[PDB]
Amino acid sequence: TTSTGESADPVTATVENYGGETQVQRRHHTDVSFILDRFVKVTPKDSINVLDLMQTPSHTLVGALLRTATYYFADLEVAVKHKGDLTWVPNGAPVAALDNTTNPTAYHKAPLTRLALPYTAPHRVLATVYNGRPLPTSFNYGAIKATRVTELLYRMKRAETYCPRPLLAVHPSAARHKQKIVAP
Amino acid sequence: TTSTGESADPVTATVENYGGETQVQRRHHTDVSFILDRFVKVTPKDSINVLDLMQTPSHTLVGALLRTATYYFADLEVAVKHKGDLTWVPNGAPVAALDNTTNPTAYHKAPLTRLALPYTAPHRVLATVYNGRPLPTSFNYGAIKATRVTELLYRMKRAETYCPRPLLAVHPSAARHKQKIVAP
Amino acid sequence: SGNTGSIINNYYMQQYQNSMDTQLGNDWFSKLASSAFSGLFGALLA
Amino acid sequence: SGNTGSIINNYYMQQYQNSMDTQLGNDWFSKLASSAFSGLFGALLA
Amino acid sequence: RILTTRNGHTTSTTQSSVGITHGYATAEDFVNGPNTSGLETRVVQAERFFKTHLFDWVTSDPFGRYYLLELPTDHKGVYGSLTDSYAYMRNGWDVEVTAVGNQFNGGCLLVAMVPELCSIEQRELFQLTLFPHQFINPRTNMTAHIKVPFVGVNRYDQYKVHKPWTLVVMVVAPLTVNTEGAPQIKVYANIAPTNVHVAGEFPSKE
Amino acid sequence: RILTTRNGHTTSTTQSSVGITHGYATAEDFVNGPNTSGLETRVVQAERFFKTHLFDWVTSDPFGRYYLLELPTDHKGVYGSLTDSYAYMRNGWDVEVTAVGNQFNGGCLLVAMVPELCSIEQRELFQLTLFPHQFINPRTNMTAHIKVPFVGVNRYDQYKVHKPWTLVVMVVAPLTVNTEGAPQIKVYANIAPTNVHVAGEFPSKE
Amino acid sequence: FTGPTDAKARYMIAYAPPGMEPPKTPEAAAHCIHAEWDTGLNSKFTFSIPYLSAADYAYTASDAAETTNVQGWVCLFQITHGKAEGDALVVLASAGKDFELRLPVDARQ
Repeated sequence: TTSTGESADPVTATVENYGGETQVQRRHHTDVSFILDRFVKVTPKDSINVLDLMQTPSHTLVGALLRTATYYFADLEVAVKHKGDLTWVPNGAPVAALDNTTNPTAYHKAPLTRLALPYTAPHRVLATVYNGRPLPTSFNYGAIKATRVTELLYRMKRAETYCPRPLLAVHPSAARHKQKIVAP
Repeated sequence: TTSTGESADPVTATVENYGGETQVQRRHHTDVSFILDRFVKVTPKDSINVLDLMQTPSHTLVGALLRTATYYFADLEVAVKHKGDLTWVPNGAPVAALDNTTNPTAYHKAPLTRLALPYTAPHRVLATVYNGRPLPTSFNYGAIKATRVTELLYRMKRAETYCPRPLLAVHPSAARHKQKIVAP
Repeated sequence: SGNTGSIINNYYMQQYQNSMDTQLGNDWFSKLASSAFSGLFGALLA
Repeated sequence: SGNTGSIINNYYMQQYQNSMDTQLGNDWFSKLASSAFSGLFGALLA
Repeated sequence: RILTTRNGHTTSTTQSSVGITHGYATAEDFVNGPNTSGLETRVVQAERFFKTHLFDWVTSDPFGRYYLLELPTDHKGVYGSLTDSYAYMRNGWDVEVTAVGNQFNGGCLLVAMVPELCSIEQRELFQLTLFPHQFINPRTNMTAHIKVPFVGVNRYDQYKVHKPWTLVVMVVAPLTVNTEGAPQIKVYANIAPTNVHVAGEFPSKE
Repeated sequence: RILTTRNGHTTSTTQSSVGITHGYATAEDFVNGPNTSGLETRVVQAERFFKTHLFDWVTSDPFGRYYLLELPTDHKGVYGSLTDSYAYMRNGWDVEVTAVGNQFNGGCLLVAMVPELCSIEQRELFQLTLFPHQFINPRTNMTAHIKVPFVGVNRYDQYKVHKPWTLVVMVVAPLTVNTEGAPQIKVYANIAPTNVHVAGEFPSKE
Repeated sequence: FTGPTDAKARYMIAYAPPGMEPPKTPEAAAHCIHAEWDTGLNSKFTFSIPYLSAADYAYTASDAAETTNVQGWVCLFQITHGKAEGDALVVLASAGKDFELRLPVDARQ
């Protein structure tokens, strides 16, 4: 199958050329909303933690797949293990607000506490990369405060991605990347 | 009832020959899916435990009845008693993955933790005996890790078996095998 | 099919609780055992 | 749409569990990948 | 009881025969899978008999004497070359075993096609009838004949690292000549592949 | 002028092409004859290209430089093995020859499929156009393509003692670089059998 | 193919399935599954590498105990070139129609 490469129009040749037969595909596991819905760990800070999806490590499955889209939208679910009373604050609210029990506050109930949070940012859709290294302060879901927070998790809901970006793998030194695979 | 034994065709004579009458049978308790659905104990390892059905002892009811089929399929339910956070990983994923909370992780909730796991192997159906003593690394449901795991259980769901194999009983020294039976 | 005692519908979708089967394109042994020959091979007397 | 296993209706109104979308006035890439040219550009022989 | 078996251009004829035993299924499962992208092909010329020696069955052999034969084996015909020209294959086996004494010999043999045979225990032989089989009883038949499909955890298998089937022949009763029988009986096998399919041509050696 | 030729799973593509030349007939004659008793069979997997070098065409070559290539030749693929496994064969040839300079080279070549070629006389080359042919003129085409059926005094031939076809490539005009062309041009061939049929299996070496 | 309009080349891509060493010469590879194309008006060629394996799925990662690749090799050859010395061929890769990917996992990386 020959064509003009400079066209950039996608050209997918198939096995039927030399006499194969194309099989059936089931792509559920690569679906954006499916693959990004799960918890990923973020190293917390003792008291105040601004909820931000860019704090996830870049090499994690949720971190990497997030960063491959310039423009992303989703709700948020958090799972927190903390002491005291976990207080949440909406986007753009003053830091002095986190001390008010009137704001949403989850009294400590062991082992941990799970919340579901709406998309609170003013911008129609958020961004992983911004041209203006820093990202604007308006990108965040708000912050949470507690006497101390031991663990923090993010789970995206209804994820939507736009304008894909490079996704890199580990570069082997030898001809292949050889890892020890689970075996009995 | 005489026939040619060399035929290997099944021949079942009945009591009506000498004048009996065949009775009614209810076989529910020997049904494959029914008999194999229950928990069986497996001696764990302190931290990483690869989920494998061949780790069950061969003399246990679930272990023995499993090993009588060359080719078996089923889902899996696990019941684990552990310290810390139990982290599960799908088949064929690197061992370095078990340290990520993004992967399914069950926070410690006493007394124990029960999960339901899908059949994750690439092969259409797994095998109890493989011709190639070792069994290929691709036979497993994945692994689980925790700070320490005290107990581990396997429960098969939707079990399906193929190509039966020998099932052996205990060989008595005397004319019978005499055990002490529960009595008041 | 297996050992299950719930007379009410499972709370989670069939797609989650279990792995979804696919198709392509006691089966053998019961069809084998049902063909067993119960008869007498020779003539009957009395 | 995402990973959800409940075969029963969510206990909380759709208005709470999620943020409500609004309107104004795989979309692009699937419509792009569906236009891929699978053919042969030149004449076929045998 | 005359039976004529034709595979390809080759045949076999047996005047004393108990019939055929179809293992595990009457006909092959789906050949064309999602894993080969439809690049598989059927090789017609590969289906035909080939003969091999098993052992010599003598009075000294007690109960439990067994002979493993793993399939496929070293094959110098067309079927052998395929294994070197294609990285993925599948096929069913049509197996026939022949032990000829005269009708005055005694003892019996049990032949079976055992999938995934690794180190079967001595006691496990008493249950060996679970697999497809036929008895060779010199009182009656000189021939055992078995047909079995392709089994495995994969739809196509690589016969270099995996042998799915193992032909096993066990002595259930020891031989007895009784002065009118053959002093010993030699056991041969006549085997043909069935429903061979291949994929994935290798390069050559040059 | 784009042309794509597919034989088996192999293909070839040429952006500068003058088309195909069908020698002596458009399609094969009767395959099934009285002489084989209907035991002939068609081999599908044998039909596909194979590549070979011819020579290097340089300015020093005068008119009359010719290169014989007899068909079939030594073949290490499936088509080669057939010749050793079957005592009678037939097939047609689909021949393609490729000489790539740039369009600033000059001179011309004449490729032809000559049946029964034995010691053609020097003067006889002026009439060589009688056989199927195409000119390779670097001014225009880099490729010559010819299709010819099976010819012979027998309906099946034994390729050990007889080679029916001979590919011949002759220089009608000598090469000229003119400083903008390739200094020399290498000539390759891409050839596939067609309509192969075989009969009469040999025994093996074992 | 990036080269100038006066340079012409002809290439071969081929798929070497696992179980045997991959081919070191185009004549050796010609027995595999392969395609062949040359330069011209169209500058771009697209070749689909089949999914061919025993098991219906294949691991993405490469296990450390795997000495030789399980999925085999692909080989790219240069049949010949007119005046093409020092001319570049850029290559690209993208999913096919039937490409399917499943079982998410966080491997670090």
